[PDB]
Amino acid sequence: SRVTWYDFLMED
Amino acid sequence: VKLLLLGAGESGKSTIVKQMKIIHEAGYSEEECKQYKAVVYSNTIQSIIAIIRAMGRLKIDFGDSARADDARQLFVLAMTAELAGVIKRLWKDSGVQACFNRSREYQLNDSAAYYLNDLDRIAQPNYIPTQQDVLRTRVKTTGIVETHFTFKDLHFKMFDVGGQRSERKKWIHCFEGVTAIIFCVALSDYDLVMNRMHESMKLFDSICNNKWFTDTSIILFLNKKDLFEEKIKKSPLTICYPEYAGSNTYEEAAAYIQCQFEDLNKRKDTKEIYTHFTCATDTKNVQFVFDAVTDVIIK
Ligand SMILES: Nc1nc2c(ncn2[C@@H]2O[C@H](COP(=O)(O)OP(=O)(O)O)[C@@H](O)[C@H]2O)c(=O)[nH]1
Repeated sequence: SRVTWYDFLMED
Repeated sequence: VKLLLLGAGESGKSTIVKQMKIIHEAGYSEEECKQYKAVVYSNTIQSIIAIIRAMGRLKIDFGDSARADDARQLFVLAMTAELAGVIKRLWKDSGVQACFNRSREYQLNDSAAYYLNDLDRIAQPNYIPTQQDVLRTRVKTTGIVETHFTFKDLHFKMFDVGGQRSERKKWIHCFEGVTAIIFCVALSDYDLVMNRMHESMKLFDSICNNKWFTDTSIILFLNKKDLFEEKIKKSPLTICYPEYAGSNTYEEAAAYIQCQFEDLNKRKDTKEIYTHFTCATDTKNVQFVFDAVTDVIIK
């Protein structure tokens, strides 16, 4: 349920 | 002004924050610097240790067999005169220097040489860390860091974001109302044994092309230009970009790297990238560049 900011933006 | 500071670990984020404190907040008093003495010693110690351990793996001999005993004593002893003596002699050895010159093959603090070459000053019983010493220190920043300051009638809220994981909710409050984003890149990472420079490009890519930053100023800080200029003299850019056909001058190589990052922008006609070449530890350079960044925010 926690993620880096990169994967957060890379979300579709 | 809500400012976001992003970039891979060790690209220079916390150092810039320190510069903001120095330039717009009253700087580092002599007593504040005294608090960094332990970190300076710790950084110095781990640096020389990293170089010696590398000598073993890379199979590099000392220039003088006598150093073998100093190396042994180093590990046992870890700032006493005793330890300083062991470090000065090891740092001076040609074999150790041989390994140091091959740092691109293992993990070594950027400031390694800075401290080791200044050991005499650092080792003194009444040593007091200078601002440059503090700026040079390496301490991993875990968790978001914030700093406030007023400049040209603007109240800045600067957030230094590392690489920790978090709930989507916290990221939302983090990335909202962002006036500008400064992405830091460690130019000197180009030849480090995917490519560290390419990891960085991947990061920048997601920032630059994200729809929700369409009205956010994207600023690119091509940092560590000073370390880069020194490395480019002996380590070719091809190690990082194998297709590169230019010369190995600081100027061409730097322009190329800049071009590689700016090319990632899929809306060149709509979105502009504000690129700067920086030396995060050089407060005079960070001041000049930040002044320029502030003007672009005013405009
Ligand atoms: N020579 C040099 N060292 C730098 C520069 N920018 C940062 N550093 C050093 O490299 C490391 C990056 O650290 P900091 O800024 O601590 O961490 P970051 O926020 O994770 O990237 C620190 O040891 C800094 O003192 C630069 O432009 N030149």
